[PDB]
Amino acid sequence: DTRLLIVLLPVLAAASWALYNIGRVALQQFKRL
Amino acid sequence: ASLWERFCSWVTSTENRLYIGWFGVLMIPTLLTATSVFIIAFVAAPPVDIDGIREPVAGSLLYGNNIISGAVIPSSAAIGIHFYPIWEAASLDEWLYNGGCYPLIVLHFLLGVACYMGREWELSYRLGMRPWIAVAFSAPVAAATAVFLIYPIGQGSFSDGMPLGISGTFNFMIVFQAEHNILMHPFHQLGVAGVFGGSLFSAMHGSLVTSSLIRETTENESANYGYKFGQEEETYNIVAAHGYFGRLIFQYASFNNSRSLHFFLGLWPVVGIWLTSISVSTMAFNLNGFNFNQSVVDSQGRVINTWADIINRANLGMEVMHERNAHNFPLDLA
Amino acid sequence: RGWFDLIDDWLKRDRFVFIGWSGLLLLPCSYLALGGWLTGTTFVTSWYTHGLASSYLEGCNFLTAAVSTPANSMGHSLLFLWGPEAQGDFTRWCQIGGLWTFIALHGAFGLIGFCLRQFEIARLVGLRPYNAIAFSGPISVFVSVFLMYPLGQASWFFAPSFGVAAIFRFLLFLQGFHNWTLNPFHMMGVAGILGGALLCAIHGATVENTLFEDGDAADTFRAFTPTQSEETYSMVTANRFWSQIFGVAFSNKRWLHFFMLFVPVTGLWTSSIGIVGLALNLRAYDFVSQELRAAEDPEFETFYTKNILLNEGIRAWMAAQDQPHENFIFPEEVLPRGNAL
Amino acid sequence: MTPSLSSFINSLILGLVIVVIPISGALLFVSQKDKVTRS
Amino acid sequence: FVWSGEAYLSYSLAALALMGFTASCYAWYNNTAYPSEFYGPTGPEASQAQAFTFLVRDQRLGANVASAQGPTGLGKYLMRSPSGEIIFGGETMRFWDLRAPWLEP
Amino acid sequence: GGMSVSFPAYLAVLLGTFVPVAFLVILYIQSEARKAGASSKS
Amino acid sequence: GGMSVSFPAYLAVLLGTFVPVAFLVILYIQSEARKAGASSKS
Amino acid sequence: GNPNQSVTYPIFTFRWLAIHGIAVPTVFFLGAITSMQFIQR
Amino acid sequence: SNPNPNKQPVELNRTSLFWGLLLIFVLAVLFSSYFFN
Amino acid sequence: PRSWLTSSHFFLPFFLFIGHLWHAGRARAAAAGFEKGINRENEPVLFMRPLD
Amino acid sequence: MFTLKIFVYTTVIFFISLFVFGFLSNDPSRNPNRK
Amino acid sequence: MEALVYVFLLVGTLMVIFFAVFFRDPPKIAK
Amino acid sequence: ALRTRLGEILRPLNSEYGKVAPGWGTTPIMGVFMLLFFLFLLIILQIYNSSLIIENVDVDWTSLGN
Amino acid sequence: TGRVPIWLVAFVGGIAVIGLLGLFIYGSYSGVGSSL
Amino acid sequence: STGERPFSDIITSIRYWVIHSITIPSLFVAGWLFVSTGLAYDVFGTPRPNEYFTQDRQQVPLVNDRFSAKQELEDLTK
Amino acid sequence: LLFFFGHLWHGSRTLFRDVFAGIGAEVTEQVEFGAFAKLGDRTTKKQG
Amino acid sequence: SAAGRDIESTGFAWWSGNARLINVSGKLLGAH
Ligand code: CLA
Ligand code: CLA
Ligand code: CLA
Ligand SMILES: CC(C)=CCC/C(C)=C/CC/C(C)=C/CC/C(C)=C/CC/C(C)=C/CC/C(C)=C/CC/C(C)=C\CC/C(C)=C/CC/C(C)=C/CC1=CC(=O)C(C)=C(C)C1=O
Ligand SMILES: CCCCCCCCCCCCCCCC(=O)OC[C@H](COP(=O)(O)OC[C@@H](O)CO)OC(=O)CCCCCCCCCCCCCCC
Ligand SMILES: CC1=C(\C=C/C(C)=C/C=C\C(C)=C\C=C/C=C(C)\C=C\C=C(C)\C=C\C2=C(C)CCCC2(C)C)C(C)(C)CCC1
Ligand SMILES: [Cl-]
Ligand SMILES: [Fe+3]
Repeated sequence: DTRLLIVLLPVLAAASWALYNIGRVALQQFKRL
Repeated sequence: ASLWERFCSWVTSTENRLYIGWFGVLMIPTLLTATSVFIIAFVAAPPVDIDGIREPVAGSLLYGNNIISGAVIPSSAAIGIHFYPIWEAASLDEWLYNGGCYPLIVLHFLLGVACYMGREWELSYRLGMRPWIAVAFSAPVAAATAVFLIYPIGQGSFSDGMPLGISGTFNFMIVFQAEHNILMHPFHQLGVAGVFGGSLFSAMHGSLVTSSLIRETTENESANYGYKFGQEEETYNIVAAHGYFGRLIFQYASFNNSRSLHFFLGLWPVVGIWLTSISVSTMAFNLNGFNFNQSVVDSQGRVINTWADIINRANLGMEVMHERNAHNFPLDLA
Repeated sequence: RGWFDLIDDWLKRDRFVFIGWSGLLLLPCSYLALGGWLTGTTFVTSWYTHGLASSYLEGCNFLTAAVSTPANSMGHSLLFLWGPEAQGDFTRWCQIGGLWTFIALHGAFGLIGFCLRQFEIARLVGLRPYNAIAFSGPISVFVSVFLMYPLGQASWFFAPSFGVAAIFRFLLFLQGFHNWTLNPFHMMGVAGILGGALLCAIHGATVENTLFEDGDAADTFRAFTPTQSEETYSMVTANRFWSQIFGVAFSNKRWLHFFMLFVPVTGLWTSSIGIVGLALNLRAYDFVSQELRAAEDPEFETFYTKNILLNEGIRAWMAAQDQPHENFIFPEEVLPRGNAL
Repeated sequence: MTPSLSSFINSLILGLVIVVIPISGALLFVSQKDKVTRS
Repeated sequence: FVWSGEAYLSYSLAALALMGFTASCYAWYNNTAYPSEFYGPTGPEASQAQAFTFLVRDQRLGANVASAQGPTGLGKYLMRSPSGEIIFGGETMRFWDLRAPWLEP
Repeated sequence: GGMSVSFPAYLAVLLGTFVPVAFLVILYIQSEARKAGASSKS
Repeated sequence: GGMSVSFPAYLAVLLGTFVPVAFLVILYIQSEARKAGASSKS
Repeated sequence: GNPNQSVTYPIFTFRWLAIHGIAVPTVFFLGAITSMQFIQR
Repeated sequence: SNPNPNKQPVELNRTSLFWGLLLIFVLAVLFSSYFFN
Repeated sequence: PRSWLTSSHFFLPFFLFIGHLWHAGRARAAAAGFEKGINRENEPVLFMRPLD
Repeated sequence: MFTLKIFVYTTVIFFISLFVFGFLSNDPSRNPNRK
Repeated sequence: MEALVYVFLLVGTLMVIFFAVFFRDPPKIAK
Repeated sequence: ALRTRLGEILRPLNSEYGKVAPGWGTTPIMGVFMLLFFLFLLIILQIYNSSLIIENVDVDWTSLGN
Repeated sequence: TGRVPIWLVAFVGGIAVIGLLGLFIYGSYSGVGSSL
Repeated sequence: STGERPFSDIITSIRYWVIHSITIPSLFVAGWLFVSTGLAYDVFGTPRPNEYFTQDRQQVPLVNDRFSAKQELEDLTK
Repeated sequence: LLFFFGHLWHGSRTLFRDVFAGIGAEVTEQVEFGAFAKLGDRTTKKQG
Repeated sequence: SAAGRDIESTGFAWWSGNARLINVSGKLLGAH
C-alpha cells in the first residue's frame, strides 16, 4: 500500500502541473457549453 | 531490309500473340525443356537415391505417389554440387538413379525466369511505358533462387534444395527449421509481414474500390458490365473511398493520392519477399535465426525455460529424425 | 429532439476518430484486448501455468514473451475474475491464466465491434458494404483458431497463446501432432494468401508502371489530385502488356479489384474450415494407401513417408516439455532418435 | 445461496454499475452539446 | 549501349553484383586466399574435420578403420568417391573435393 | 505391384468433375446462343 | 452378404449416362435461349 | 507561422481522450520496461 | 396461370467459363489424392 | 567470420543487382522519353492492331 | 553419349549467339517515338 | 489404375490453360 | 389473379401489409424481454461450464445413473 | 516566436526512440534473461 | 477539416511543452518506480528471480485442481 | 461457420439495397471531411 | 550559375534528392 503512493506521486505531480496551466482555460470550456 | 534485320524486327515485334523478344529467345527453349522434363519425371521417373546412402526415394506417379506425395526428387548427395548432365553419365538410367532430372529442371527453370524477368522489361520498352515490373518479379525470382540454387551452394549438395513436388516442400520446411530456425529469423519475420500485409492490402484496396463504384449499370445484371473497357473516366470515387477509410481509422491514415497508394501496394510484399529470399540465402551459409535457448536463469543458476525452448524441443525432435541413417557422427555438418 | 434521437446525433457526429453505435462495443473491447495483451506481455508470468517464464519483467524480449494459455487443469473454463476458480483476487487470476480469456473474449467481442463499424461507416457515407464482407475472413480465423479450435480439443491450453514465439510453437504443434501442412484446406489457404500477396504486388507495380504522363516533374506522385475525372493510369496498355507476357490479362478494372477481394478472403475462409475439423482430430494425417504399402514393402519411401517420421520426432521430444501436466517421463531409450545424433 | 451463484449476481450489479457510466456519460455529453439542425 | 549517366551507373551495378557474389563464394569455399587460421575453417573442412577426428578416435580404440561397415551399407569412416578416390564417409561425401593443408599431407 | 485405394473415390472425382464441368458448359452455350439470337436474326 | 461385381462398371454406367445426358441438356438450353433471343428482345 | 492568437478552440476534445488512452499507458510502460533490464538476477 | 413477369435470363461469358473450368479441375487436382487416400 | 562475410555478401550484391534492374530500366526509358509515364496524346498501344 | 554433348552444345550456342548478336543489333532504337 | 486419374486431371487442367490463352474472349475497346 | 376456396379463407391473414404501430410502440417492452433472454443465456452457459455450480445440479455423466 | 519547429519535436522524440531501443539491446546482453 | 484544434498546431505550441516537458518524464519516472520498488512483481503475481524455486519446492509449480486452485496456489508459494 | 458468412452477406444486402448497383452522384459532396456536424446528414450544413 | 536544390528546379523530390547531380558534374565529384 505504501509503495503504491510512491508510484502515483509523480502521477499526482503530473496532474498538479497540468491543472496549473489548464484550470483557467478548462473552466472556459465547461462554462461555454 | 537486311537478311538479319528482317529477322531482328520479327523477334522484337509486338504483333505476335505472345511476345517473343530477345529475352524470349532464351526463356522459350529453356522453360520448354524445364517443362518437358518436369512433366515426364513427375509421371514416370524411377526412384532416386537422394542422400547417396543407396536408399532410393520413389516420387513419381507410376510408383504409387498421389500428387500430394510425388516429387521430382533432388540429386544424390554423393554427386553434390558437381555438374551432372546426361553426357557425364555412363547410361541414361544411371543418370536417373542419381537424380539427374533435378539439375536439368532447376538450372533451366532458373535461367528461364531470369529471362522472363528481362522479357517483362522488354515489352515495357516496346510498348512505351515505365519498366519496373521486372523489379517486382525480382522478388519471386530471388526466392526461387534461394531455395533452389543458393541453398545448394551454401549447404553443399543439390540434395538440400527444395524437391519439385508438393510434399517435398513440406519436407524442405521441416528440415530447414530443424537446422536453421527460420521461424525466429528477423528477415523471415519481415516476409510474413509482407505476405500477411500484402494479403491485407489486397483485401483492403480491392475492397474500397469495389465498395465505391458509380452505378453505370442496372440492378439485376452483373456489376462488372458497367465498366466499358478502355474508357477515359474512373469507375470509382477515390474521394468517397478515402472518406470512408478516413472515418475508419482517422483522416490522415489513408492515401487520397492513388499513385502513392498503389506504390505502397508494390512496396510492401515486394520488399518483404526480398527479405525472405535473403534470409534463406543467409541461412544457406549458416547464419541462423535467433537462439534464445536457456537464456532465462534464476539466482541459483537453474535454467528456466521460455517459449523459445518449447520451439527448440520441436526443433530438436525434427533434428534427430530427419535423415535417419545418413548421419555417422554426432554433429550435423559441423 | 427526442432522447434516443439525441444520442444518435452525438455518437454519429463527425470528429477526428468516429465513435458510432458500434463504438459502444468496439472502443472499450478493443482497448482492453489490445491493452490486455500489452500488460501481460510486460508483467504477467506463465510460471504457474506452463512452467515457462514469458514476460518482459522476468527477462524475455519481444519474440519470446506471451500471455500464455491458461492450464489443462481448468479445462474450457471462462475464467472470470469474480469466478469460482480465482474468486476476487487479481493476482491469482493473472497466475491461473485468466488474462488469456480476458483477451480472447474481448477480442471476440471487439472484432464484432469493428465489423459493425464497417457497416456503420458505409451506411452513413453512402457506400457499398464490401469492407465488412472482406473482414469476415479475419473474423473467421479468430473465431476458429482461438475459439473453435481449443473448444473442441481438451481445454484452453491447446489454443494459440498471444505472443510472437508462442505462435511459433503452435505452427510446429500442428505439424507434429496434426500433419497440418498436408491438410487440403490449409493448402487452399496458402494459395489464397500467396495469391493475395501476388495480386497486391502485380497490380500495384503495373499501375505505377503503365501510368499517364500527367505532370512535368521527374517524380509522378505529384501528378494526381484525388478529385480528377480522368483515369490516372492506362488500362489498355496494362491489358496489352499482360496479354503478351503472361497470355491472359484483365479486361475489367471493376472485376480486377473484386478479384483482389476474393483471393485473400476465400483463401482465408477455406483454411478456417479445415481448422474447425482439426479441433475434433478430423485431420488429414496419412495416406492409408501408402501406409499399407510402406508396411508391406520395406524399401518404399517418399517425402510423405519421410514427413510422417518427422512428426513422430516432434510429438515425442516436445511432449515432456509442452504438456507438463501430463507428466510424460519418457526415458532416453524409448523416444525415436535417428542414427548418430 | 451458493458462493459461485452469488458471485454471478454480484457480477450483474458490478457489470451494471461500472457500465451505467457510459450510459449516463453518453447522455450528459449530448444534452449539453448537440447538433444545430437535426433530429 | 545507352550513353547517359543513369546508364553508366547501371553497367557498373551489374558488374559489382557479379563481383559481390564471387566474393561470397571466396569466403565460403577458399582456404588459401582466405586462410583457415584467420577466418576459421570453411564450410566443407569443418564437415571433414569431424570425419577426421572420429576416424582418429575409433582407430585409437583399435578398429580397422577401413572395412568400417557403416549403417546404410556404405563407408562409415573411409569411402569411395564417385570418380573413384578414397574419401571420408558419412554425410561429408558431398565435400569430397576439399583441399585443406592439414589433410593434404 | 499394386496400391490399395478407395474404390468409390473414382466416382467421387469423375462425377465430382464432370457434373460441375457440364453445369458451366450448359450456362455458357446458352449465353452465346442468346447473344446470337439477339444480335443476328433479330 | 455380398455380390462380387466389376468395379470399373460403375464408371461405365454413370459416365455412360451423365456424359450423353449432359450433351442433350447442352443442346436443348441453347436452342430455347436462341428462341428467347430472337422472339423476345429482338 | 505565428501562433493561433485569438481563435477559439476546445481543449478537451474526444481526440484528446483517444490519444491519452494509448499514450499515457505507453509512457508508463516504456520506463517500466526500461527499468526491467537493469534488474540483475 | 398468367405469364410470369419475374422471369429473367442467365448470362455467363467466356471468362467465367474458363475460371469455372479451372476451379472445378484444380479442386479435383487437389482432392483426388485425399479421396483415394 | 566466413559466416558473416558470405551472408552479408548475399545481402549487398543481390540488392546491388536489384538497383541495376532499376537503372537499366530507367536509363533506357529516360533516353527514349517515357520515364514520366505514357504520353496521353499518343499512346503506342492504341496505334497497334489488337491481338486477335 | 558424346553425340548428345555435340547436339546440346549446338543448341546452347545457337540461342546464345541469337542473344548476343540480337542485343548488339541496335536494341535502344526498337522503341516507340520514332527510331 | 489410379495414376491414370492424376495424369488425366493434370493434362486436363493443362488444356484449360491452353484454351484460356488462345481461345479467349477478345477484349476490344468499347467503340 | 386467381381466387380459390382456400385463398378466400386465408384472406385477412395476408391483409395488413405495412400497417405499423406509430412512434416507438412496444419497444421498451421488447428490450426487457431481449435482456431477460440474454440473462437466461448467460446462466445456462455458466451452468454447463461449471462456473455456476448450484446445489443438486451435477453436470457429470453420472447424473443419469443408478 | 512562441513556436517550436515540427522537425525539432520529431528530432528529440527521435533520439529517445533510438535511446529506448538502445537500452533494449543492451538489456538483452545484461541482467536477467541474458544467459549470464 | 473537422472543427477542433489541429494536431500539429498543438505539438508546436509553447504551452504544450510548458505543460509536459515534465509529465512525459513524470510518467516515465512513475513507470520506473512501478518496476523498481517491487510493485510490478506483487500486483501481477510475477516471481522475483530468487523466488522461482523454494527450499520446500524444488520442482516446477503447476496447478492441479480447478475449483480449489485458490487453496493450491496459496500452498504452492511458501 | 459457413452460415455465419451468408448471414453477414444477407444482412449486408437487406440494409444496403439501394446501393447494390453502385453509389450515386449524391455521395461526392456528403463524404468530404468537416462538411457536416452529424455524419451523413444534409440538414446539418455547418456554415459561416 | 548555381542550379538545382529544390523540387521544381529539377523535378526530383527529396527522397530522390540525391539524383539532382546527374547533369551537375561538380557537386557529383565532391559527392564521390
Ligand atoms: C518454383 C516455385 C514454386 C512453385 C511453382 C510452387 C507451386 C505451388 N506451391 Mg509452393 N512453395 C515454394 C515455391 C514454389 N511453389 C517455396 C519457395 C515455398 C516455401 C518453402 C513454398 C511453400 C508452399 C506451401 C507451404 C504450400 C505451397 C503450395 C503450392 C501450390 C499452390 C500455390 C498457391 O496457392 O499459391 C498461389 C498461386 C498462384 C498465385 C499462381 C498459381 C501457380 C500454380 C498453382 C503453379 C502450378 C505449378 C505446377 C508445377 C504446374 C506447372 C505447370 C507447368 C508444368 C506447365 C503450388 C503447386 C500449397 C500447396 O500445397 O498446394 C498444393 C501450400 O500449402 N507452397
Ligand atoms: C421449465 C423451464 C425450462 C427448462 C428446465 C429448460 C431447459 C433447458 N433449456 Mg430452455 N427455455 C425455456 C424453459 C426451460 N428450458 C423457455 C421458457 C425458453 C424461451 C422460449 C427457453 C429457451 C431456450 C433456448 C433458446 C435454449 C434453451 C436450452 C435449454 C437446455 C439447457 C441445457 C443445455 O444443454 O444447454 C446447452 C446450450 C447452451 C448453454 C447455450 C449456450 C449458447 C451460447 C450462449 C452461444 C453460443 C453460440 C454463439 C453464437 C457463440 C459462437 C462462438 C463459438 C466459436 C463458440 C435445457 C434442456 C438450450 C438448449 O436446448 O441447448 C441444447 C438453448 O439454447 N432454452
Ligand atoms: C552504388 C550504388 C548506387 C548508386 C550510386 C545509386 C544512385 C541512385 N539511386 Mg539507386 N539503388 C541502388 C544502388 C545505387 N543507386 C540499389 C542497390 C538499389 C536497390 C535497393 C537501388 C534502388 C533505387 C531506387 C528504388 C531508386 C534509386 C534512386 C537513385 C538516385 C537517387 C538516390 C536517392 O535519392 O536515395 C536517397 C536515399 C534514401 C531515401 C535512403 C534510403 C535508405 C534505405 C531504404 C535503407 C538502407 C538500409 C541499409 C542497408 C542499412 C542502413 C542502416 C540503418 C540502421 C539506417 C541515384 C542516381 C532513385 C531514382 O530512380 O532516382 C533517379 C529511386 O527511386 N535507387
Ligand atoms: C505434370 C504436372 C503438371 C505436375 C504438377 C503437379 C502439381 C504441382 C499439381 C498441383 C497443381 C495445383 C493447381 C494445385 C493447387 C492447390 C489447390 C488445392 C488450389 C485450390 C484453389 C483455391 C485455393 C481455391 C480457393 C479460391 C482462391 C483463394 C483462389 C486463389 C487464386 C490464385 C491461386 C491465384 C490467382 C492470382 C493470380 C495468379 C493473379 C494474376 C493476376 C494477373 C497477372 C492478371 C492480369 C492483369 C494484371 C494486372 O495487373 C492488370 C492491371 C490487368 C489489366 C490484367 O489483366
Ligand atoms: C512461355 C511464355 C509464357 C507463357 C505462360 C503461359 C501461362 C498461361 C496461364 C493462363 C492461365 C489462365 C487461367 C484461366 C483464367 C482466365 O483465363 O481468365 C480470363 C480473365 C480475363 O479477364 P477480363 O479482363 O477479360 O475480365 C472481364 C470479365 O471478367 C468480365 O466479366 O483473366 C483473369 O481473370 C486474370 C487471370 C489470372 C491468372 C490466371 C490464374 C493463374 C493460375 C493458373 C493455374 C495453373 C494450374 C496448373 C496446374 C497444372
Ligand atoms: C488487463 C487489465 C486492465 C488494463 C488494461 C490497460 C489499461 C492496458 C493499457 C496498456 C497501455 C496503455 C500501454 C501498454 C503498452 C504500450 C507499449 C509497450 C507502447 C509502446 C512501445 C513500442 C511501440 C515499442 C517500440 C517502438 C517504438 C519505441 C516506436 C517506434 C516503433 C517501435 C515499434 C520500434 C484492466 C484495467 C482492464 C483490468 C484488468 C487488468
Ligand atoms: Cl556424417
Ligand atoms: Fe483499386
